[PDB]
Order: sequence, then structure tokens, then C-alpha cells
Amino acid sequence: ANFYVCPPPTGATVVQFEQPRRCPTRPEGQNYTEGIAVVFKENIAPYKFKAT
Amino acid sequence: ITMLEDHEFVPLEVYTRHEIKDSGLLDYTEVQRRNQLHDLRFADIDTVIHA
Repeated sequence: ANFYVCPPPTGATVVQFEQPRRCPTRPEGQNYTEGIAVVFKENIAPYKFKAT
Repeated sequence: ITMLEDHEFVPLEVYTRHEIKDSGLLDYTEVQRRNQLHDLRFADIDTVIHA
């Protein structure tokens, strides 16, 4: 519920649209090297052997 | 736009409770079991000799 009156614009104020911004580029990505693996853990289990 | 793929988290633990229990050198339960079964095994606990 408002009204406005626009006077004929002059050359006092001049505006321009922003230039196309440089879009960000996708990251190169994590260079992944495949391969087999065997994770080892500390041997808390004792060394068992048969004794008589 | 691509969906995040489904993932199945399998059970995993560095040390199970069994190996944690077995980590100790001596277990009182097994030691006492063997010691108290020693008499029953290597001796007769029922035969009675009277003379």
C-alpha cells in the first residue's frame, strides 16, 4: 500500500551492471593411489606354546 | 547433482572382549578350575580304604 512518483532522470547519476564474475573452478580432486594394505595392531595377545 | 551412495558400516573393533580377556597372562577362573580339578583327575576322591 504505497505510491511513488518518478521524475524524468538526468545524467547526474549513472549506474552499470556488474561484469560477469569469474566462476570458481572445481578442485583438482584428491589424487588417490590404490593398492593392497594390511593394517597391523599391537600384539597384546601372549605367545602361547605347549609345555609339559 | 548425484546422490551420496549407501554405505554399510560392518562391525569393527581393534580388540574383541575375548582377546582382551585373554591378554592377561593368568586367568583366575581357569587357573582355579585346573587346580581344583587336579585332585579329581589325578586322584580318586571316592574310593575309601579301610584296614
